[PDB]
Amino acid sequence: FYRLKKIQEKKKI
Amino acid sequence: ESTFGYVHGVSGPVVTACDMAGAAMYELVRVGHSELVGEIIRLEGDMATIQVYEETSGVSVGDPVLRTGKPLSVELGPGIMGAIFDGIQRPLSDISSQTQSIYIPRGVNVSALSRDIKWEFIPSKNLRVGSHITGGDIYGIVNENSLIKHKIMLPPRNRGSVTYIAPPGNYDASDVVLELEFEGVKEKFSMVQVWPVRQVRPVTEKLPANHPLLTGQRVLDALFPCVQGGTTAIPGAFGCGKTVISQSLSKYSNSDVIIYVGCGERGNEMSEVLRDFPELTMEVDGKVESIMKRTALVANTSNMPVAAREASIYTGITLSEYFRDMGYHVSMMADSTSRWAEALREISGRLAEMPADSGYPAYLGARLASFYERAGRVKCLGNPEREGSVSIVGAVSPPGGDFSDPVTSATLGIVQVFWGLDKKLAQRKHFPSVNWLISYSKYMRALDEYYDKHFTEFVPLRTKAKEILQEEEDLAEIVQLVGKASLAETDKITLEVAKLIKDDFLQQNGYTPYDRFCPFYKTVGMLSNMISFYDMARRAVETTAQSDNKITWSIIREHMGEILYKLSSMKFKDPVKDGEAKIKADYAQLLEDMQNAFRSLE
Amino acid sequence: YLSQPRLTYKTVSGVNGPLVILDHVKFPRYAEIVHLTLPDGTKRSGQVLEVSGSKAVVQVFEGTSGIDAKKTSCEFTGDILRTPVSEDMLGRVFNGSGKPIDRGPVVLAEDFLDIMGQPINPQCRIYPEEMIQTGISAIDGMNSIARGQKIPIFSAAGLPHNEIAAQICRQAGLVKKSKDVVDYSEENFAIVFAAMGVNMETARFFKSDFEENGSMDNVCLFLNLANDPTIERIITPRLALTTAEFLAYQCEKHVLVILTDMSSYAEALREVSAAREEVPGRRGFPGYMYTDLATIYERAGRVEGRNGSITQIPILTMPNDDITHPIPDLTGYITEGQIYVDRQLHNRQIYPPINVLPSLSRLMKSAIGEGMTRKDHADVSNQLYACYAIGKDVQAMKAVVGEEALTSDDLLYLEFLQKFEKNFITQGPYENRTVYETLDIGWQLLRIFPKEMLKRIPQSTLSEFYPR
Amino acid sequence: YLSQPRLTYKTVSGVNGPLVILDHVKFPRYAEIVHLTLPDGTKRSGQVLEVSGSKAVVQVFEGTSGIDAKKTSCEFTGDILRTPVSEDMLGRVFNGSGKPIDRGPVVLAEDFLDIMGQPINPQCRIYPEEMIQTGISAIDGMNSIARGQKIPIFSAAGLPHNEIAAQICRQAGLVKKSKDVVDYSEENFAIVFAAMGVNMETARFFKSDFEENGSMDNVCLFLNLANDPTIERIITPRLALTTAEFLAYQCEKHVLVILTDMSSYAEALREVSAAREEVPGRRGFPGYMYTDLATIYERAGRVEGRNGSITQIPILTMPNDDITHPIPDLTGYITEGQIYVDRQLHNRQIYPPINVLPSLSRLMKSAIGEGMTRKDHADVSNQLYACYAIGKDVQAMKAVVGEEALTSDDLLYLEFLQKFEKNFITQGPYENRTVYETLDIGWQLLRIFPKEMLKRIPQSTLSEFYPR
Amino acid sequence: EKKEKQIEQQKKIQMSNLMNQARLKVLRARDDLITDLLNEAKQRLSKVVKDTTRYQVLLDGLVLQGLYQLLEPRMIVRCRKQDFPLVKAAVQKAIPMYKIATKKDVDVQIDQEAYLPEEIAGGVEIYNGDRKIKVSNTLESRLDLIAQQMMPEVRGALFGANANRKFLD
Repeated sequence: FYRLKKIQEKKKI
Repeated sequence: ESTFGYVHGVSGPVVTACDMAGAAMYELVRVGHSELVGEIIRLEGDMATIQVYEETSGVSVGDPVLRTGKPLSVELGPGIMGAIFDGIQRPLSDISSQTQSIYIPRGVNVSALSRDIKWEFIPSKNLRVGSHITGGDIYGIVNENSLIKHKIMLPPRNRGSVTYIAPPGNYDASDVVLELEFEGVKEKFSMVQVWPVRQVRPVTEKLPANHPLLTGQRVLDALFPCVQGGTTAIPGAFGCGKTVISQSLSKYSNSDVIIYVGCGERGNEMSEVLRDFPELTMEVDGKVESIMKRTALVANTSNMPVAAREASIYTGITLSEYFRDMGYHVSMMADSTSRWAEALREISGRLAEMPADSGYPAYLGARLASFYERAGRVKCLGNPEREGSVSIVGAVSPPGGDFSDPVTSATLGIVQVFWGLDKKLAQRKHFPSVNWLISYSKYMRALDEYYDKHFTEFVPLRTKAKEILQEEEDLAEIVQLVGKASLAETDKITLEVAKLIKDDFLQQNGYTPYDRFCPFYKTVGMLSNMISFYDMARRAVETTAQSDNKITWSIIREHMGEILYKLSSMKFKDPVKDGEAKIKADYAQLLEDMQNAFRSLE
Repeated sequence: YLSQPRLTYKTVSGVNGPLVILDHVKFPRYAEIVHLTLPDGTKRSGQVLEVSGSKAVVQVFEGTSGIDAKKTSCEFTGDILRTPVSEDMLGRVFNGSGKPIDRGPVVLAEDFLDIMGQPINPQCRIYPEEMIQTGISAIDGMNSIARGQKIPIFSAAGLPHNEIAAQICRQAGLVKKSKDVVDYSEENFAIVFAAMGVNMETARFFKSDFEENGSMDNVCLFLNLANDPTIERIITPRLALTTAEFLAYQCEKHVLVILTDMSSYAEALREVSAAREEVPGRRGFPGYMYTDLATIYERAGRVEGRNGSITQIPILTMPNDDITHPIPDLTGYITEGQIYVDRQLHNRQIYPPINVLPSLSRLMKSAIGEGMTRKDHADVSNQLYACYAIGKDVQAMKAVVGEEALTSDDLLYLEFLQKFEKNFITQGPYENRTVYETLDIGWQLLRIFPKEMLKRIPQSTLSEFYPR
Repeated sequence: YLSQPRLTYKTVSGVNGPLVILDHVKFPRYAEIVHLTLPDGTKRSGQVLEVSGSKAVVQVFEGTSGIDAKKTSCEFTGDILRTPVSEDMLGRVFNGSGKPIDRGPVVLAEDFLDIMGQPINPQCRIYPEEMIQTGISAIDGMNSIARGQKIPIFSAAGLPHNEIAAQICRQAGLVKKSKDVVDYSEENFAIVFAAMGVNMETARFFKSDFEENGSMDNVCLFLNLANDPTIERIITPRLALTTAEFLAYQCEKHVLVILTDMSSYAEALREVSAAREEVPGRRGFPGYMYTDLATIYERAGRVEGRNGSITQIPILTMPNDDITHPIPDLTGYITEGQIYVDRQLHNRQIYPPINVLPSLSRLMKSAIGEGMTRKDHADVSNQLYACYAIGKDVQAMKAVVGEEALTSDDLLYLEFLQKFEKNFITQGPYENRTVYETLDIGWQLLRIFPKEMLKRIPQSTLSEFYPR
Repeated sequence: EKKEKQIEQQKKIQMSNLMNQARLKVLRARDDLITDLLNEAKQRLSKVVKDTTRYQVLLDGLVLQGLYQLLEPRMIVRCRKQDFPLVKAAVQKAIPMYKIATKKDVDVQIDQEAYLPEEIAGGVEIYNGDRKIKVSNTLESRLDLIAQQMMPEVRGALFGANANRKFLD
C-alpha cells in the first residue's frame, strides 16, 4: 500500500 | 491524415511515437526498418504508446512508423486445417520451408494461408444471377481433405444480389470466386475472410445444452458430466493427465474439430505434442486416417514475447467460433491461462496502470469472462438452417495449489463445471487424480431428461454412488482417532463397498487396452452392478439382524468370494479385444451369479 | 423544464484505458450523461467521472476501442441519469441498462425519477408488524421474515442457491387467509428480481422458469449477463431499487426485492475504483464499500401513513467459505439476521440444503403472533431446534459410545433427526408448502415423544395440541 | 556493416545510484554499449536502458564512483552487445564481463554473435529421448535426468549443493554401454560453468576439482566473485549460454550447462529495477521476472538435422526454506521440476541429502523402457515412490498417536523407511553406481514386503523378477 | 401421478405463453399508436413552417439562443440555401443585443458554400472558429427533445390517470 502511494505521489510531478 | 510517424522513445517493449494524430485505439502499425507489427494501446494529444510484438533491441529514435487502418485480425480460409500457428497466426511450417533455416528471422512477412495452391470449388447450385442473399449464406463447398469439407460462406453484415458464379473447377485465393452487386455499388470477393479477433461473430439464437459429451475418463463423466457445448476448467500446477484427456477426447467423441491452443508451454512439451499427435490415427469408416485432418494447433512457447501470449488465446477462440459458425461441433482446449493472466499483469504494470490485488489489474475478471462466455450451442445465421456448438475446457495453474489466488477465484466464479484435482490423490497414483469432493457441475438436471429417455437407470444408481462414496469419506473422517475399533457391521459394509468403488471403478490405466476409454453404457453397467451388490448385502444383513442369526461380513466374504472377485475383474472386460455383446452378457451373468450366491447364503 | 439545445464536441486530448479525456467544454457538471458516436457509426453511452475547469473525463460504458482523435462526436445531455419508472413495467424483461430485450416496446414512461434515490427519514420509519411466506417450509417455520426485514442468504460457489432463489420467487406471498379467503382475495403483492453478474446458462434458466410459473403478471425482471459492460453491473441495482420504491410508495403495494450475487457487485465496484486511480483500501476493496452497500441496503422498511412495504433478500457467495471475508462481514453488520446453506447438507443430496443450526433471525419474536398466525408457533420452533440439536450431538455421541449402550429415548432422538431431515427440510422444487402445513408437519414430528420430554412447550398448549 | 566513426559526449545531466543520464544525443539506439573515460584515466562500460527524445540513460557495469559532472566522456558504439566466440574458448577462465583472468591473451573472434539470442522456430525442435547416466541413484532410477532436459536443483544455505554439482559434472556419461566399447567411448561432454555471486572458496574449490579430474581441456568458466560489481550479474549467464549455443549448433558437440546461485541473479534484477523506479511486483521483484527467466531457461534442446544438444542443470538457494517463495515458484513453473536437496536429511548427516518425494522429472516417463534402459524400470520407481509416501504418512500418524493403535504393518513400513534412507539415498563422495545395479537395489528394497500388497506393479513383472 | 403432473404442467406452460403474447400485442399496438402521433406532429410542424411572418421571429429566437450557447470569439452559421435572406436579417438583428447583453464583441459569419440537407424541415446549426464545437438546433432535434421530456404528460392525457396512483410524490 505505502509503496504504491509513493509511486502515486511521484507521478504528480 | 499523415502516413508516416517517428519513434520518439523506447523503454522495454513499450515505445512512444510522435507525429500521428489521425490514428485511433487498437489499430496496427509497422515499426522500424524491420517492420515489426505493433498496436496502439493509449493516446494523448499527438503522441501515442505502441506495444511491439517482436523483440525491440536496436530500434533507434527517429525510425518511421507506417500506420494501417485495420485492427488485429485473423485470416480464415482453406488450408487452415492441419497446420501449426503462432500467436499472430503465422505459419511456422511455411517459414521453415521458405528460409530453410532454423530460426525466426525478425519481421518475417508471409501470408497466413497459401496463395499458390488450387482447391476444387463446387458452388451451391441453387443461386442464379439476380438472386438476393444476406450474410452467413453458404454458397459453395471445398474438399479440405478426406474427412472435412470446408464450407464457404459470405461474411456477416454483407448482402446484395448475384452477378457471376465461377463454374466448378480449380481456383485459388488470389482470383475472384464470387461477384455481388449491392443496391448502388458493386464489390467482389474471394475464398479468404479476415475478421477482427476481439469481436464476437453474430448468431441467430442460443440454445440449451441437450446432449452429453463423450470421454474416456469415467471420473467426471458419470460423476460430474460435461455437456456438448459446455464449459469447464482443468486446474493443476501442470497438465496432470490433461494431455491424455485431449488425446482421448479426440480419439473418442462426436466432435468434428479439435483446436488445442498452447500458451506459455515448455519447449520439450510442445515438441512432444507435435511429434506424437500427428502420428496418432483413427478409423472413421474402417480406414485409418490421421487426426491432423480434424485438428488445428496454435503453439506459443514461453520465450515468446508478452503481446503474443495475449493474442494467442483470442485468435484460437476466433478460429473455434468460425468453425462453429460453419455448422459443426467443436471442442477447444486452452492451456495455462494463469501465465496468460500473469503476462497481462506485466503489460499492465509497464503502462503504469494502478494494480489492485497481488498486482493483477482489476479488469482481469471482465476479460476472463469475455473469453469463456463465447462458448455454447447455437442456431446459425444463413439459409441452410444448420446447427453447431463449441465446448471449451480451460486450464488453471494455481500458485500453491489452492483457491487463494484471484485468478482461480475469478475463473471458479464463472465456469459452469469445476474439475478440481487432488494433490494427495496425485501422490497416491490412483490416476486420474480427481478430488470428487471440492468439484461440481451444473449439468445434472438437464442430462436427467436425456438419461431417462435412453437408459431409465442411470440417475438413481449415480446418486447412490455419490452417497456411498461420501459416507465412506465421513466414516474415514471419524475413524481416524479410534483406530477403526468402532467399525460396526453396517459401517463395515459401507466402508468396503465404497473402497471397492474407489479401487475398481474410480481409476483407470491409460496405457492399457481395457482402460483407455469407457463408453456411457459400460459405466452404467458397472455402476448398476455396484449398487446391486450393495443393495443385496444391506438387505440380507438387515433381514437377518431383525429376525435371527445375524449375517456379518465374515460369512459374506466366505460364501461369495467368487462373486466379489468377478466383480473386481469386470474392470478387465477388454472392449478392444471383445465385442459389446460379450461384455454386456458378462455383466448380466455376473449379476445373476451374485443373485444366485446371495440366494444360497440366504 | 429543460429547453436548451445540447452541445457536442470533436475534441479529444487523449484516451487511456476505459476513460476518454477531452477539454474546452462549457460549464460541465459532475455525473452528466454523455453520448458518443464513432467513425464506424456505432452509438455508445457513458458518464462523466472527472471535471476540472474546461477539462472533462468520461468513462465510456460500452468499453473503449477504436476511438479516433479527430473523428469522434461527443454529445452532452446536461442531466444526471433518470429512470422512466412506470407501474406497467410488470411482465417485462430488461437488460442492465434498462433497454427491453423481450421483443417488446420502449417503456411509455409514467414518471421520471432520480436513479440514486433519496435517504428516508428515520422519523417516518415504521416497525414491522407481520410475517410473510416464501413457499419454503424450512425458512418460514424456523426463521420468520417480517415486512421490512433485511435478511441475506450466505452461500458459496458450487451450491444450488440459484434454484432456491427461483423457488422463493415463484412462491412468495402473504398469509392473510387465516380468517377467510374472501378477504384474502385483495392481493397487492409483487416481486422485483435483479439478476446480476450471472452467466448465460443461469440467465436462460431464470427466464424460462419465471415464464413457466405462470405468475409473470406481477414480476419485474432485470438481467445483466457477465458479458455486458462491467459498469452496468453497478447501475442495475439502482434501477431495481428505484422501481421498487416507486411501486411501494406510489402504488401502496407490498414489494419483495431479491438481489443476486453481490460478490459480483463488489468486484465491479472494485474495478471502477481501480480505474478511477483511487488509493486501495482493505484487501484491495475500496474503503467506502461500507457506505455504498449501506445506501443500497437502507432503501427499505415501512413508511408511516403509507400502506406498503419493501423487503430485501440479498444473496452472496463467500470466497473459500470464509466467514470473515469482508463482503459477508459488512453485509452482516448492515443487515439484520442471516441464513446459511451448508456444503455437507447439499452433499447429502438434500434439497434445499438449508442448515438451520447456525441460521438466526432478528425480528422473529415480533413478526409472528396471535392473530397474524396461530398461537402455537414460537414454542414449536424452540422445541424443533432443541430436539434437533439434541439429536445431532447425540448421533455424535453414539458414534463412539456404541449403539448398544443407547437408551430407547436415544433411539427416539435419532428417529427425530432422520424424520426431520427426511420430511421437514426436504420439500422438492414445486411442493408449495404453506405456513399452516409447515406447523402441521412440525407437530407431527413432535408427536414421537411424550409431552414430558417436550419441556419447551407450555402445558396450556400441550392440553390442546399435543394429543392430536 | 557500419563504417562510420563513433560519437563522443561530455554532457552529463546527472547520475543517480548506478545510473547516468545524458543530454543532446543524436538518434540514440536502444541497448547499445558505451564506454566511460573517467578523469583519473581508467575506462568502464555500460548499456543503454531507456531513451526519450534527446535524453538517454545508461547503467554502469563496474559501479559508479568518482564520476565528475564535467570532465567525464561517454563514447557510443552504435551496436548492441556482439560478443566474440570461438572453439578456442575451452580451457580458459573469464571474469563476469568476459575479460580473461588466467593471464591469457584477449579473445580472438572466430565469429560475432548477438548476445540476446535469436529464438528457434519451435517447429524444428526434436523431442529428446536419450538418457544421461550420473551415478546418483537418487536421481537416476527415481527422477532420472535425460539429455536435453532442464532440471534445477533447489537447496539452501548450509547445504553442500556445490559439492554435489562438482560430483555431477565428474561422472557424466550415457547408459548405452552394452554395445561395443568403441560405440560408447566416443561420447564426451563439453562443460560450461558460470558462477554468479560466490565467495572465493567456492571458486577455488571448483577450479581445483576441475584440475584434479584432468578434464580442464573440455571446461570453460565464468567466475563472478561476491566482491565484484553487482550489475554485471545480469549479463554473465547470457555470455555462457551464447557460447553454449555456439558449441551446440556450430561445433556439433554435446554440452552440459551449470548455472549457480540464481538467487543472486534475481537480486541483481531487483536492484536494477528499483534503481529505475519502475512499477514493481510481488516481494519487490519486477513483475517481468517470468519473462526474463523464460528467456534464460528456454535456451535448451535439440534440433532436426543436427547432432549436438544442450542439457541445462541450474541450482539455486531457498530463502528460509520456503517453497512458495517467488523465485523457486517461477523456476518450477518454467523448468521441468525439482531435486530438492532437503535440509532435514542433511541434519542427519545424509549425503546427498535429497528428498525423493518432491523431486519431479517430466521427461523421465518416456526416457525409459525396453532397449533405452530396460523393460524393468518404471514400476520399480512408481512403487518405491508410493511406499515412501505411505511410510511418511505412517510416521506422521505415529507422531499423532503412537504404537498403541498401530499394527505390524506400520513397523514394517518404518523399517522400510529406515533401510531406504540407509541403502538407497546415501552414496558417498565418490560412490559411482550403475543403473542396472540401481534397479537391483530398488528390488532388494521392494522385497521387504510381500508381492501381494503391492498394487502399482502388475503381476507380470513380479512373475519374472520378484522371487529370489 | 407422474403422468398427470406432466400433462398439467405442460398445459400451464402453454396457457402462460399465450397470456404473455397477448399482453405484448397490446403494448405493441400502443407503441405504434404513439409513434404515429409523433409522425403527425412532425407533419404539422413541417406545414406550419411555410408562414414566413412568424418564421422570421422563430429563426431570430433560435439564432439568439445558439449565440448565447456557444459564446466564442469566432462563429459560423449554416442554413438551407433558400433561407439565406431571412437568416441574414436575423443575425443583423441578433448581433447588437447579444453584444450589449454580454459586454463583448464577436465576429459572426455565414458560409456560402456548405448548406444543410434539403430534407431537413428547417432551422440552423452553429459552429465555433475551428469548427470543432457545434450546437445543432433544428426543428427535428427540438421536437425530439420536447417529446421525450413530455412523454409522461402525453400518456396522462391520451390514456387517463393511473388507476392505483395514490400520491404524486
